[PDB]
Amino acid sequence: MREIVHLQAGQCGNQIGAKFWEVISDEHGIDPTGTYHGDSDLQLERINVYYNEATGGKYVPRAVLVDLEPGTMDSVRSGPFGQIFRPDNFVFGQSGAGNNWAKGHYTEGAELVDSVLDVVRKEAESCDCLQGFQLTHSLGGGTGSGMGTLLISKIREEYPDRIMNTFSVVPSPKVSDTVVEPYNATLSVHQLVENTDETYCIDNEALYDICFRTLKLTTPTYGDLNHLVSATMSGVTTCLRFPGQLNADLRKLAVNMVPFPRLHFFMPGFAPLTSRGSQQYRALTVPELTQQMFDAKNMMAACDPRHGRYLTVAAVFRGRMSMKEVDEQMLNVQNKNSSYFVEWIPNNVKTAVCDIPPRGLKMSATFIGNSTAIQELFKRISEQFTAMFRRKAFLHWYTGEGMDEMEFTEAESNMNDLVSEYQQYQDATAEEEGEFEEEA
Amino acid sequence: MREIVHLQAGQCGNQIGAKFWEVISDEHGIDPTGTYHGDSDLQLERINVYYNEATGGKYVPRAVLVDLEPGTMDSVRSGPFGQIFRPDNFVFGQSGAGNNWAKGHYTEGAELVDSVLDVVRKEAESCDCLQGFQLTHSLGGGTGSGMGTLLISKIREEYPDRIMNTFSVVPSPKVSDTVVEPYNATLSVHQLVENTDETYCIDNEALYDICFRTLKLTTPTYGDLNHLVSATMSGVTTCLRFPGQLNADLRKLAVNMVPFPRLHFFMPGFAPLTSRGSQQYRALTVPELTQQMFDAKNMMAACDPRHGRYLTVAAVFRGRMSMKEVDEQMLNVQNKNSSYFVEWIPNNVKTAVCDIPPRGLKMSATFIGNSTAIQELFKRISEQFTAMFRRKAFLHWYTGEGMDEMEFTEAESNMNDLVSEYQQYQDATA
Amino acid sequence: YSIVHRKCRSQFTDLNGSKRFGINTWHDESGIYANSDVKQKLYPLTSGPIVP
Amino acid sequence: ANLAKRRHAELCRQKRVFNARNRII
Amino acid sequence: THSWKSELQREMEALAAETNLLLAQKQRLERALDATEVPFSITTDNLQCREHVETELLKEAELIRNIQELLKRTIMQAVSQIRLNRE
Amino acid sequence: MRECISIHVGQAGVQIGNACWELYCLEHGIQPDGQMPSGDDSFNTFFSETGAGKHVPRAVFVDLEPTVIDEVRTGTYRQLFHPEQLITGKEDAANNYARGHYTIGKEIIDLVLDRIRKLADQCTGLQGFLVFHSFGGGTGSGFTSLLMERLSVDYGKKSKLEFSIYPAPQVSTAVVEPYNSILTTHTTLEHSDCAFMVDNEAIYDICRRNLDIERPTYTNLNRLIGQIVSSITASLRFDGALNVDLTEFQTNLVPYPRIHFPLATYAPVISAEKAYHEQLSVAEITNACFEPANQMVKCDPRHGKYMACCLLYRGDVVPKDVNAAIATIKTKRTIQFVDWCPTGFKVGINYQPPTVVPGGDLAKVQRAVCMLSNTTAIAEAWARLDHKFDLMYAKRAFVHWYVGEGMEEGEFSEAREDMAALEKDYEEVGVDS
Amino acid sequence: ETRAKFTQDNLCRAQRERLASANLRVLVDCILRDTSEDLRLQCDAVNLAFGRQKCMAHRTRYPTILQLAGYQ
Ligand SMILES: Nc1nc2c(ncn2[C@@H]2O[C@H](COP(=O)(O)OP(=O)(O)OP(=O)(O)O)[C@@H](O)[C@H]2O)c(=O)[nH]1
Ligand SMILES: Nc1nc2c(ncn2[C@@H]2O[C@H](COP(=O)(O)OP(=O)(O)O)[C@@H](O)[C@H]2O)c(=O)[nH]1
Ligand SMILES: Nc1nc2c(ncn2[C@@H]2O[C@H](COP(=O)(O)OP(=O)(O)O)[C@@H](O)[C@H]2O)c(=O)[nH]1
Ligand SMILES: [Mg+2]
Repeated sequence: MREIVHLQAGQCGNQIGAKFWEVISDEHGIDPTGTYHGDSDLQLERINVYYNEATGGKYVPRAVLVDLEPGTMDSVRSGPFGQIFRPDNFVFGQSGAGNNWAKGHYTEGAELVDSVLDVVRKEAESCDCLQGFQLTHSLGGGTGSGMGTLLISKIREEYPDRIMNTFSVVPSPKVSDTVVEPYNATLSVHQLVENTDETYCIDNEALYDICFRTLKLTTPTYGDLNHLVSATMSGVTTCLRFPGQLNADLRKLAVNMVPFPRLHFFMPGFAPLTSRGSQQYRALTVPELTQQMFDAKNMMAACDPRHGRYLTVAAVFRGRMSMKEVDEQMLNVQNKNSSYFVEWIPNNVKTAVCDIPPRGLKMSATFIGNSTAIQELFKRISEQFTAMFRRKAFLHWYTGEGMDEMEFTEAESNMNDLVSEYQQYQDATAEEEGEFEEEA
Repeated sequence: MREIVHLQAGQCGNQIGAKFWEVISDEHGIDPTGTYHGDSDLQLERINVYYNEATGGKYVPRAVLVDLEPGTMDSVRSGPFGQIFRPDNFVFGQSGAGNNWAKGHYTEGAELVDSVLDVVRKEAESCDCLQGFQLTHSLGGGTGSGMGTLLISKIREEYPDRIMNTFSVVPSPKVSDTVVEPYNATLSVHQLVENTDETYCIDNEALYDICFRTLKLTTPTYGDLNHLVSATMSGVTTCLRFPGQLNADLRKLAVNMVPFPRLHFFMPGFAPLTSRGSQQYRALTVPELTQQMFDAKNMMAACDPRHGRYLTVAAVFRGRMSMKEVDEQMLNVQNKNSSYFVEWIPNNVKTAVCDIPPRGLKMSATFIGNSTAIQELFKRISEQFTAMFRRKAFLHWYTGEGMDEMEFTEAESNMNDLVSEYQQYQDATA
Repeated sequence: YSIVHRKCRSQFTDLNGSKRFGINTWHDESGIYANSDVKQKLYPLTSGPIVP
Repeated sequence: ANLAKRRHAELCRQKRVFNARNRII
Repeated sequence: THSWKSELQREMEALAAETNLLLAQKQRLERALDATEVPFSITTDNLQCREHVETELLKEAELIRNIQELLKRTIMQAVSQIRLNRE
Repeated sequence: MRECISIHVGQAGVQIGNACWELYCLEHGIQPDGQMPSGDDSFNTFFSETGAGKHVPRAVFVDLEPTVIDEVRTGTYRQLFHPEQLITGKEDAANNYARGHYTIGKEIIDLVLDRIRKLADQCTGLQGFLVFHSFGGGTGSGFTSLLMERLSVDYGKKSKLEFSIYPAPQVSTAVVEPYNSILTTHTTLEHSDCAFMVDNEAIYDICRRNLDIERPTYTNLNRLIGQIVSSITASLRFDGALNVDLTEFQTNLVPYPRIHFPLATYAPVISAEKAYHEQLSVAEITNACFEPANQMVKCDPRHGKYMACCLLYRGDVVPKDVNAAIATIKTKRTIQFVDWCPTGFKVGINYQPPTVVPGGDLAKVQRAVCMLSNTTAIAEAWARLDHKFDLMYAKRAFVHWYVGEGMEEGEFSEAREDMAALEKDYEEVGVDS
Repeated sequence: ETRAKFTQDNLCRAQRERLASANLRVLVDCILRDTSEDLRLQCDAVNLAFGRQKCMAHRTRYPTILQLAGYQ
């Protein structure tokens, strides 16, 4: 009745999507075959949000998997929960992108998108009242960014009055293993700033930092890395599927968190993360959840919010809890930190409460922060782009595929304008009519 | 309702604090696991003062352990009451200070302090109405002193209207094992002067003398010294957790013991200390407690109050006792010693009474003395600093990482001003 | 030969594998060491100078 | 049975990679 | 009287729901014990045809026997609980 | 033959209506099935008899999301409510006045008005519509803002009583809450008859320090709100020495066209441990209402002047004690009245004591009082909300989310100018002669 | 009082039997999961033992995890 159509782009998007579907299948009580075996009647009240009914009491996800190499599709299919996806929603090309944004955007990603958009349009038209589209991809590769941005642009052209959420795995400063990674990132942010409703920046260095210094795991594999992302994906849309005291859907979160259409880059975090040996020392109640959300270590991006100002903050709590404590902690943090919040928006913090907790817990919380300290990410990508671009390194791979050198210059200019507008919205006074209120 | 946050600096601070936590866990009836195994209902009325709640009725201490060497932290975790501490409250460096003040204050004591202050703010904001901080450290080392002073300074900058107590292990002449000890002591005393509300001086030779000629122990180990320290550490704050006829907390003692803001150095003593042979033959009452708290060998400082004048006295009694004896003995000692007390302050004695006796006893008392006779402790360190500084020995270890020579000169200038003020307030007429 | 005083594996210094045997998916952080039993047996901790 | 062979190879590599003593040393 | 009648009706419907759920789980156990018997015949045929392999086959046979006996005991316990709930 | 039609709009309206209708069913002795257990017609104000003996409420639940109405459709009272009186849209309002007024709210208003007409043609004598909503919400702001307009079009001058959840000065769950408050109370001024206000922060404080609840919830708030509305309607439903209709306190509390904003308080609000200790008489319960710490709106009446007051007593009360208590109230110098209102009170008396519900937090008492008072001291609340609106609007933040849904730019300016004039209206009323 | 005690005793016994049935169902679910896991791991061990025509062709009809658990 409010459906979210899932799109997974590239190898990173495919593995994150497989982990996310594994998470919410156990949330809704779905076996690897597809049928339902649960204990509550509230698990099938709102199940059409992500699932599609089949015969014999089976449910299949409303997801479209996209790749330019069939190996990751084979790996996803041969997984534990790989028999739930419909076989017609795997769209894989035969020749890879080869870590090239031009290959993903003009040469090899221009013929796969008709076949992708056929499935996307049939899944969008099958819904009752569509709520939005979701995308999971990474800006460091070829298939995820180079064809994912083109899919985003075509979807935004076809369905303008909808919601477009994206989960972007932005480049890492220290963990960077590919050389053309700043090229791909800089040529993707110009698309994401122009035709996207919400963007969540997720960073592998921050995921490794949380998996090492908080969870205290000896072996932080990509399964542990993707569980952290899947928890946030579940928590941001739990208010659609489960009842609560104060509901808030993605449209409401976007309205309250996005003050201007060019400012939609958010930072995520997940609240109850503890270790097996150190969970006996901690009672995880609402002050602990708020404390661990607002702790600057817990961000999933490689940006420290102490350097900037929190433009807007939203948080979705899960479980049975009293609303007095929920309102009290979020008033107290704003009263304590007076210089970390912008002063031309009063009550920067939005609260939502859902009733049913996630698997294995009794209470939980999720934090999404629109901060101005995201501009240092774009500044770092720009300073690593210019260093290669002045010497014209790795430029023939891009310019032999129908590209021009003017597109790189315009990408630089729009990234500079983005960081300039973030800086001007940071260093802005609230007690002034500047120049447009000359009507008096 | 009033929470005191514990701070443990260096190896000496870690050992003293571990014994302190063992002692008050035995006081409040907490097993090594963490749960409560007790008999009285007066032990859970005020337990949020030092303990913080967890799930399943567990209590974890409100302590912060800081060290520049992880081996001592491993030993403290491996100790008997080491499984009760939260794992996040241990802060460890990689390379120690190596008995150097400059390493502890500028070089290695600068990258650890953000990590320390994150934990300190984490425990400080969680208290409903925080009362203050207490810190245990030694001035002879490079970690407890050089970094402890900097934490003291930043804590004073951030939380202005609060209380801090310090238990400082001031070094001693005949027990001095470290050659470079007076440099650290000299560079630490001035920082303790400006930014500390109470300082309690603890001397290892005083503890050794008490454990030798009074308790009569063959092997007076550091554990038996730390038990003596922790008895005073508990008896100072007993009235804030247990009810009584006349109550007095840390702030109330600091109001009366401190007549001027440059005068906050005190000497402590504990009353009922007796040996195994002399235990059955001696009946503990208020006269014995009052005579043994004021006997000059009972001090925990390398000092003698006969040379100086008792500026102010604080006595905290524990146990079910009558108030007339408590008033009468402390009036009689004032009457008898009319030359050991100053004349410009009448009624030099503060008294507090707590109803609950300590574990295994029926009556006890703790004495805190503000005297001018503590000035010889500063003068000895000043002369041993000048003796080294006139030959410039061991100076490259301090000046090779950012410290100039004028910091030393202002250090003896500050000590000289302090001891001149103490002499002025000794030789002053009414 | 005595293992009462020899230092054992650290719980705070090197939070990494290849130090403890078997398959463990979380760090130790439990506070129980290898020589704790023999150390407790040889060196008992019973009260202090005060109290009977 | 090829799929089950892939599953058991996944389990075996899981055991080898999660034996942290043998993986690093 | 009406209040007592309402309370008794609520307790009856709770008991009936629990009994139906236990009957469904007993049917699940019955089909599990039904299906756990094919590997026994497979192992018997394998040993008869053959006469690091023999130890695994013997372990399989012992595991099958233990599982079948324990499933029979659990089915009996489920039937007893059903009877008590009905009474 | 007297009836009031309840219109609960928004999630706040639905969650207040659940507690209110549970209270009404338990007062009138009607089961969740909708049938009385075996010639009384006192229920006929709120319920309508069917030939089989069933009783159906005179309520309309309106919402734009299904996740809150489906709990009512599934839960314990799934048989009491009519299946067609629970109206549910889709794709909610997303905290947007423009969405709830011009695009989404315009669709279902025909169905809502059809249901209102069907429920109002059954009433042999109709008193008014009671509208339960919240300013800060998208549905409860935007859809209400044209529900009152179409109600004024369809029905000429029938009574419109309003139960508003005001935004608290400190705690609030939204960001565009000042925009919604401005654009609601700009267009409801000439189209609303009376508006009793309660906010969540004051009820949080009351539940914290009176009912001895350290962690209250929305259920504990809705129970008190239901007690207030039941104390309002008890004079209509039961006996009394002085009985009060709805037109009575729409007339006696609104002295000027732009000021129709009372404040509602209730007393005594005590727990079952303190009810054993404290003696509860008429003077004590009527001084508890005038005490500023028991206000259910976070504003201090000591800053302003009382414009009119309405006291409604329930239970074992006598006019001697009511008169002596009011005379004692009038003489104190702390309590201040405007000089052009020498007669400042209305008094209503009802015979039935308040009813206690299972799971409630109050106690079983013999007498109670509900106060509706109009005070000049809400000018500071309007000034604070003007501060928030102007501070947010000086840079034109969050304005595209309203402009792109069908709202022109000048309506923000005209609404802020209207309330800027309303502040001077309050000042000119408050200035003495 | 005897009638009140009679009804309350009936309610208490009904509640006790309800909790007993719930505990039995949870135990049944745990046992079924454990036996299915053990049987599948044993079958995979036997298959790897053969890996490192008379019997390998016959062992291809091993029931799936769904049949081991009890869903058909
Ligand atoms: N007193 C009280 N206030 C409530 C309750 N539920 C919600 N609110 C208030 O309502 C405001 C938000 O509006 P909601 O009622 O939640 O939702 P809505 O009015 O339908 O608006 P939309 O969500 O956009 O559809 C919050 O600021 C709450 O203060 C309640 O049960 N009691
Ligand atoms: N967070 C996360 N990152 C991943 C995952 N898999 C791969 N990556 C990162 O993605 C980068 C490569 O992206 P790539 O697979 O080439 O994207 P593609 O070109 O669209 O297929 C590598 O640097 C990885 O660190 C995953 O499961 N989770
Ligand atoms: N009273 C007491 N003194 C101690 C203890 N441990 C060490 N000391 C004294 O402290 C001095 C060494 O201090 P050190 O550990 O180097 O300080 P750190 O560098 O800050 O850790 C020695 O001379 C000892 O006399 C103890 O447990 N109790
Ligand atoms: Mg809502």
